Amino acid sequence: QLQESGGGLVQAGGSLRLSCAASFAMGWFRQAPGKEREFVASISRSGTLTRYADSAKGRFTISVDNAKNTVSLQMDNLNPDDTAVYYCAADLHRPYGPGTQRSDEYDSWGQGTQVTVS
Repeated sequence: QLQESGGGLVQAGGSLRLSCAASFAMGWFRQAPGKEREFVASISRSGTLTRYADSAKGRFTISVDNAKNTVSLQMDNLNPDDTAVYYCAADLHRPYGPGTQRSDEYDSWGQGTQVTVS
């Protein structure tokens, strides 16, 4: 069970932070109206291996708090194209490696949170 939090409304150029708490790789996906759901970022159990979608590279940071069993996605330098519902997801098939970019690999999902960049 994934308990997601964060998101909200922010002005372009700004930042927002998402979090998710439940051995698995954790991923983040987003879906904007009328668009296919998109990979954003993933992190391995240890936190040592991360992966970023092309649009996320250089402005988002995924992290794990190994003491609190949480994962966070910090999003900087946001723009209106980033508006979407963002979901955390868990891949129990990967107890060691980072999460893949494929939604079909993740069997557990957070409820989603709206992110809107004005």
